[PDB]
Amino acid sequence: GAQVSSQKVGAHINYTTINYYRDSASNAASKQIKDVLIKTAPMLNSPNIEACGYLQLTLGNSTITTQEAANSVVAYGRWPEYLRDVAACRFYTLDTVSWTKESRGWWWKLPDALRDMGLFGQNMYYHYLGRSGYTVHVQCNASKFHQGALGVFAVPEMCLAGDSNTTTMHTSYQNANPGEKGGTFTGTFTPDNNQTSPARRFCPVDYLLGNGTLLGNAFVFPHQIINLRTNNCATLVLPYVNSLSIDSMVKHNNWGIAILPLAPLNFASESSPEIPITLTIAPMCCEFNGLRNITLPRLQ
Amino acid sequence: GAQVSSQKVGAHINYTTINYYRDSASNAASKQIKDVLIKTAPMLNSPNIEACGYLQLTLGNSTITTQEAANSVVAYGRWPEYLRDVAACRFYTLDTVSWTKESRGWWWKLPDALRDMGLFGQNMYYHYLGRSGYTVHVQCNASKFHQGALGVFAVPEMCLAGDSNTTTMHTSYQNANPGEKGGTFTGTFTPDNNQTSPARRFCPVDYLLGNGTLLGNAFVFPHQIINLRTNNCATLVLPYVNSLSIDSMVKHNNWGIAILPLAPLNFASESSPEIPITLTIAPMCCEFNGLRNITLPRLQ
Amino acid sequence: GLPVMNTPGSNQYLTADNFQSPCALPEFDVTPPIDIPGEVKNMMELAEIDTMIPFDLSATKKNTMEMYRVRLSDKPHTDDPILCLSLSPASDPRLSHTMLGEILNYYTHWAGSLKFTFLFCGSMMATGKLLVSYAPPGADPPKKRKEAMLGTHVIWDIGLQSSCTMVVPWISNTTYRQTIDDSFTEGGYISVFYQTRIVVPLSTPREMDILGFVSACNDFSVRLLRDTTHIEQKALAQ
Amino acid sequence: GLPVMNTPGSNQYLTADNFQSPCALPEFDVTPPIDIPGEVKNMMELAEIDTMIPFDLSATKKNTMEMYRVRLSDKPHTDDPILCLSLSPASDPRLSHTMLGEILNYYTHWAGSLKFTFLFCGSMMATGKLLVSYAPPGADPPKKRKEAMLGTHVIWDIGLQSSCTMVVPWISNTTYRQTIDDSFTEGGYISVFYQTRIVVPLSTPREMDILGFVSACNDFSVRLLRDTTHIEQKALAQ
Amino acid sequence: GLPVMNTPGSNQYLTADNFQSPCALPEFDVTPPIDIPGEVKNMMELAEIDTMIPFDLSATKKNTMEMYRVRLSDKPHTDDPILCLSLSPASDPRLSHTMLGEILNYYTHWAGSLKFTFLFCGSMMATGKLLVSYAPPGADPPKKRKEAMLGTHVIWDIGLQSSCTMVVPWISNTTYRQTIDDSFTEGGYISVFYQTRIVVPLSTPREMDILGFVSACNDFSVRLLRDTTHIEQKALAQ
Amino acid sequence: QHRSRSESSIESFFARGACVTIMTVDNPASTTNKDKLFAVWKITYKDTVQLRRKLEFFTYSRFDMELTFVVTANFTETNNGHALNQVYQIMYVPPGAPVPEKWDDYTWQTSSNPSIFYTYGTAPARISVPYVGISNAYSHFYDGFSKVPLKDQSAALGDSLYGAASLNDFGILAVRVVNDHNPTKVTSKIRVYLKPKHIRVWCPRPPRAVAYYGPGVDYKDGTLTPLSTKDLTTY
Amino acid sequence: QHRSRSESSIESFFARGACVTIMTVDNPASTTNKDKLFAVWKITYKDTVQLRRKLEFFTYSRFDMELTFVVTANFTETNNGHALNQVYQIMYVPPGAPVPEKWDDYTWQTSSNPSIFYTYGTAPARISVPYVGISNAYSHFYDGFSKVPLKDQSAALGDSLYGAASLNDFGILAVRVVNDHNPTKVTSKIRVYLKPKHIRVWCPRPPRAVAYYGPGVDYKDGTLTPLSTKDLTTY
Ligand SMILES: CCCCCCCCCCCCC/C=C/[C@@H](O)[C@H](N)CO
Ligand SMILES: CCCCCCCCCCCCC/C=C/[C@@H](O)[C@H](N)CO
Ligand SMILES: *C(=O)CCCCCCCCCCCCC
Ligand SMILES: *C(=O)CCCCCCCCCCCCC
Repeated sequence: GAQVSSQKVGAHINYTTINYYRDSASNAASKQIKDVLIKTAPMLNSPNIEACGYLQLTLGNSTITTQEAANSVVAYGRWPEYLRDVAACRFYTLDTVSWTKESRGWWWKLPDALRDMGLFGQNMYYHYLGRSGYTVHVQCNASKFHQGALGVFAVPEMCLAGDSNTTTMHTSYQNANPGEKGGTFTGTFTPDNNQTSPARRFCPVDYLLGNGTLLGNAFVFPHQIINLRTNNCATLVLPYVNSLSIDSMVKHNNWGIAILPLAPLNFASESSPEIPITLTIAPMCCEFNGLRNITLPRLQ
Repeated sequence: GAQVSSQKVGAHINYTTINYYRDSASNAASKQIKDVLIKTAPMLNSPNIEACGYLQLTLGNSTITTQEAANSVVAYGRWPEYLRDVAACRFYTLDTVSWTKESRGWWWKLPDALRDMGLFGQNMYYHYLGRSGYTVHVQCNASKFHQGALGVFAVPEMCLAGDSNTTTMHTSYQNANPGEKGGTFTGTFTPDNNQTSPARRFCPVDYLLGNGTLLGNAFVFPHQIINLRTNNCATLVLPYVNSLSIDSMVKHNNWGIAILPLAPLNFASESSPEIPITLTIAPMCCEFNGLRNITLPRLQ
Repeated sequence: GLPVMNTPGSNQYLTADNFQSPCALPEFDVTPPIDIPGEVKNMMELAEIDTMIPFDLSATKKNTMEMYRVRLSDKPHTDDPILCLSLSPASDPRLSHTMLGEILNYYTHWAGSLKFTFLFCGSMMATGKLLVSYAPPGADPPKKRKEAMLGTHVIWDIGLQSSCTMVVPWISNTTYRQTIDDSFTEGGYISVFYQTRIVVPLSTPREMDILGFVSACNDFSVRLLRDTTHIEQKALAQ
Repeated sequence: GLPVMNTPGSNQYLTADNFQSPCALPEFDVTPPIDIPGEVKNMMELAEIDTMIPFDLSATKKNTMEMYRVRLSDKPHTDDPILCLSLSPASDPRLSHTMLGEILNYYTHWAGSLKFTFLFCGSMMATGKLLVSYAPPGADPPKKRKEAMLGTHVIWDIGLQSSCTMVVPWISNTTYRQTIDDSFTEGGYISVFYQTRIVVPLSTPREMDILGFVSACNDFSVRLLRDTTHIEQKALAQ
Repeated sequence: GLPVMNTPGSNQYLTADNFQSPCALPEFDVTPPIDIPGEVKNMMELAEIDTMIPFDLSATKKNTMEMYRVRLSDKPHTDDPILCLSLSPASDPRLSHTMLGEILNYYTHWAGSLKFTFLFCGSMMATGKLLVSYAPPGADPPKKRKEAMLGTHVIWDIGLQSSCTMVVPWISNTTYRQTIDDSFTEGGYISVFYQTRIVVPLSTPREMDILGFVSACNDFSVRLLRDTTHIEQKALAQ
Repeated sequence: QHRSRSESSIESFFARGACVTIMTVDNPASTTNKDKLFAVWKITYKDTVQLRRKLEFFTYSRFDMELTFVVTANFTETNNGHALNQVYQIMYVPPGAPVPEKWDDYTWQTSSNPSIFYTYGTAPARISVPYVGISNAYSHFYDGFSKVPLKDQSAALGDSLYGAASLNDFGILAVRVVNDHNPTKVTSKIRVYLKPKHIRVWCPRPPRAVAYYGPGVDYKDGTLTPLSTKDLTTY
Repeated sequence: QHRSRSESSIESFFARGACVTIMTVDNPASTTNKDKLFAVWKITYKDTVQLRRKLEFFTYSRFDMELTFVVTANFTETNNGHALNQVYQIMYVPPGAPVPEKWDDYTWQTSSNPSIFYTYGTAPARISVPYVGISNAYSHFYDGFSKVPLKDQSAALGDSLYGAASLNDFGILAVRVVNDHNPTKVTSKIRVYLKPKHIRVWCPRPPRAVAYYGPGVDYKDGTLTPLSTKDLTTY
């Protein structure tokens, strides 16, 4: 059973191997042009609804009307799919937010943001387990005389940093889960000094993506940019991502949506402009499991 | 002589072995749907006279008349057989006992319980060696207005705990072997404190199967239940079980019969009811060996 | 002398190793095996044997033959629980010391479908309907028939048949669950109820007992062998 | 006893070794893999992802969301630099903390073509032409369009398209360059200029921002794995 | 555990050993070779290159560019030696520091034919005949042409050709000679003489220089690698 | 000719043993009023920073693991007395099993738990562990909770730590000097080096830019300004 | 895909070395009024509890056996003096053979008995033993007696212990320090680890629920209430 193979050589002969043990774990580590501009691993680079082979975007009775599409991205090059081997899952439009010359950014979590959306939300709380992918459609228009740029980031397991410097990992379930409402980024860290009666919530610094890493590198995550000059909307198609095939939607949030001003909003000459950002999100290829009496969370 | 074989792998390659020594003992350890309700190893689960392919139950001149049979069990899925490569062995009915609202349980040992039964007993004491299997038929009827449940357990090597806390393994041969008479279980441990002149006998606590293990688990042993509601009798077919092909019937008891009230006897409304339990036992496929003068035990 | 080089691990003694070693009793002629009835090949075989549940571990009746008996009566209908139990096969007091529970404690991880069986030990003249329920985790544990009803359930007719089996199918987020109480790998709730009520005629007992049993289904398995807490030598010194 | 002879190296522990060792958890049945989206096979795959450059590491705006914005204006034409940067992917303050730069710091040697991309985040009514330049090492670093013009360059028309990519082709004397500032393996100069000027109409913003990005091309590789300075435990004690 | 038995030599470190050892930089992608001119494959290749002899190691002219020049003149005929030298390639002061001699000192044993070449650097109008001689060991070293004449010799005509080569053929009792002065392995005597005399016309230089060179022939080889005395660290401490 | 990307493959990148922890044990004079010291470490990659930062380039990982143990010892007091060679016992206590309370106790019988008996002065000890996760992959980040707060039940019961799954993921390493109390005292240290073998990684992330502050993603005031000053138009 | 039951196979279940005993020996100063200490242990799986409880899941068993020996030593007195490396002799004395009465005596010649000469500081000693039973299987439980009381003969002669077969099943391990008395005293300990290989088991039993109390099934007053309080209608 001796295994002979080519040695790791320079560029101007081989070695032999025998496995002594029954468990593979015991085994030694087995070590494995024209156009430079081309990506080695495209999918890791944020492809388009176009770029993997896949306008009126429609789910159930809900439907987006979109010319914008080169502005879309399929996370990790992977399209949503059923746990293999429903019109509760449709497009829900969340409460519109306002972008101003001084906004630092906004965040949301999935499924959390959708927890009260019609039959979807119901299905979520009546079952132990649930899984779902998403289509995130960020809407934000302005004039040809306005300027600015939004960075729309979809982060897997988006754990955010807390307000305390005396204790760690202590943000309350209530605070961690804002629902549709949102949750927002800040320009500076402000430690919750109230010892006795703790705020127990996140303190997300913008240039650190609220998680201890530099915002400039947030682009290694599935993302899209809204440049007011060229486009008014972004569409992110998100797959179910997890260390499990299915999980508790109530205990665990799979994806995080982060929206930050890469370039600040500016208009004509007004000292203080504003424009709306509307998020319409739809759950995809979704399925639930382990039906029983309804979960009634202490959200407060 | 190198031996090549498949490695113990996950589920997304092998190893080599050579024996260096002449004795197998020196060798390393060699490591080896549709319906869930089905048993992996049935025989370990107490099968029926029916369930392995095998009413008037008759041995020699002795004969049981039984409709009850789904109520039978063949221990370890194994039917009695001759030591391979007689009408002394027939049905003997032992002294009837009485089940009351306060009985804690009863025990017997084989061959011991049969030591005085006609030619069987004789054969046992005239020979050095003897082996036998058994058919144990527990009889216990009541009315449709009575209630209760008997757990009938057949235990291999049923070593029972003693009355002493100052010394161990000290129960006398006489006390360990009650004969037909029986032997009984208790609800509480009462240490024989008489130092100087020791009782030298067992103290079998019911919930501990008289042996330090929990009664609730006694079902891993060949057994049967008499539920007064559904059936009035139980039949256990016991194979010869031992670390030897044949042994001394006088020195060693192979099987233990334990009968315990899983659910207490109750009737209509009488504060204190009673009903009889009769045991009829027959030795099976039995054979003796090493004839000589008769063994006259000091049973007292 | 064949040129060799010693690697890390050399001269160590790993108690879980699997190597050859010299025989102290060379040429020893072993006593042959005989066909002893009742051979076991896998601990899981044992876990699949139904053993009896100590349901009533109440102060006064625990550690007695009573802990095994769940008492019922001809009392008027109610939507309140006959018994409430958590699906923590290795860690729940009531399940932990059963044959299944005991084997589970020599291991760290479990997975598979469990099988519950209830035996009605009351009289033949007694009749009734009970509701057996299983609720997957994540919500308030059922305190009322009305909510138990909503999960996986079976309706048992006492009068028609004396015993009743319910399979609690493997449903978990994680591939395996831990053999310890832990929220992250919780299994949910088993509970029993009166569907109608126990009904008896005159001249017959108004109270009776049910016995209950648990075992593993054949889809069941365990991993990561470990020492148990269910026994000890505190007095030992190793 | 097969006759053996121990060689130098025996009993040592080299942290970079690759040998077999006994398993502590024998026969353990592993949880199967699932097809998780987003698998990475090589750190270089990551280095090829465009991340945003902290260009303005000025005293007051470093370590803030501003360091990322290069400001431009409708001001009159000038031959002075919009931004000057050195091709030291791992050691230059502006490049070093980008995803490319970070990976480069776990290694000692780099080689390959880099790819710079600029994004114009001003308004639609804004127009202009910029000149992006790369100068291979060995001369005075370009301070004026006139000299930048002389090296590898691209002319970007803002009005026509919002973004612009320039590839800095691998040109080096040595086979590989070091991941530290060192004259011997210097890489040259990237600089940006106004070709014409930014022009806007009335009622529109006269100042705007450009964002810039860097990543590795597919001809790129690194060698000699090493520990980074970009993190530490000073308080540690090993 | 495969039964083994350690032999003498175990755990030792022989500096001349040749064994495998683990790589500290696994999977390292080496920089490819290029075809650099001037590759050497054997130290003997170097020993075969003619280098210039320091003949006149006289007190006042040693360690100066003069030690290399053997001076001749138009003087009257004489049978006395122009230069006397011993065939001790590694140990004779004059030969020892030549490229051949230097390589010879990293070794203990030599064998083969040596090749001496003389270059006449006087003027074109100069004429003359010289006698070059080699005398195998065992007799009085030649002090006069008359006796040099008797051994292996060549007659060089300066006027006709400017340079002259003489091969000293391998002739030894022992298979190999030692790279140290030792009577037992002595090699004999090289000496040069005036056959006729150097003759020049008027208006021309009466004295001139000859340069001399040595190298190994292709039949040459050396053995038993060793450290040299031709360099040191006295101040070192090892 | 042609450059290879081999040394930057995910295996090559992690193909090194890294110090994940230092355990301290001892063996004191029997007389002593204070207890014999045995070590109990909770297995994790987060006590040190370097392997952690490298793993955190990724969200999810899957790998067989190799642990190597470097043991060193020394004398505590001036004493001048000595000690015979020490043997160490490295026991793995999986979540559920009895944790040792004394250098002495029954838990060290180790009938079902894996133990390593190491002899001082010999080649560093080493074992391999399979991928032991209860999920399909090890999760480097969990944006969620162990348990959900139910309106009904009380506030305290429903509570749990952010980002944490099981109170006990991988159990613990218990270490002791098997030798009996010695007149003159010796203190020892066990260094645990971890190397991931046969590794796979998913969902990439940006490297940690600011000092770690506990097991989570949290950061500390005053550590938030990593970047250096450098002017825009300056090479 | 598909879960394997391999780690719960009877071999995998017992595929571990378990401490079955700790033997104590020593090597004193020749002067000493007290005798040099050598160990005599009667082979059994019942002196410790863990391997015992596991084996007792079954009535009868059959297996080749592997014994591994961990030896540790230490200094007894303040002394400050020293001792050269110790060599231990582990002799197996089978039922019938002369049992040693002195560290010194002729029995240690070991001409026919198996002995292990162990050198201190070296890899723990190890040997394999075949299935040595005189019956077709090892019996974990014997509901019977060694001998039957005959009416005729006297009461005392006919007597024997319940549940016990031979006064001497497997003989004994005798251990000594081969080295001669040393000025400064050293005490050593031998830990015997047992692992059953090539194993088969028959007739299953419920696990021991209450504390063991000797070699038999006996239980002690005050240890009989294992189970915990937990109310019927409480999750
Ligand atoms: C005799 C020594 C045996 C040592 C056995 C060690 C077994 C435990 C291994 C756990 C490996 C953990 C690696 C990191 C896991 C974590 O990523 C996470 N928090 C993932 O869910
Ligand atoms: C140099 C060392 C040699 C050691 C030789 C040891 C031989 C004796 C082995 C006996 C193994 C006993 C295992 C348990 C046996 C018992 O189950 C019973 N009481 C069964 O009848
Ligand atoms: C395939 O492996 C057959 C050829 C094997 C060569 C034999 C020598 C190998 C020695 C090690 C085997 C024992 C290790 C468990
Ligand atoms: C079958 O075994 C023939 C091939 C054997 C490979 C030869 C190398 C094995 C070396 C160990 C043999 C000596 C051990 C007693």
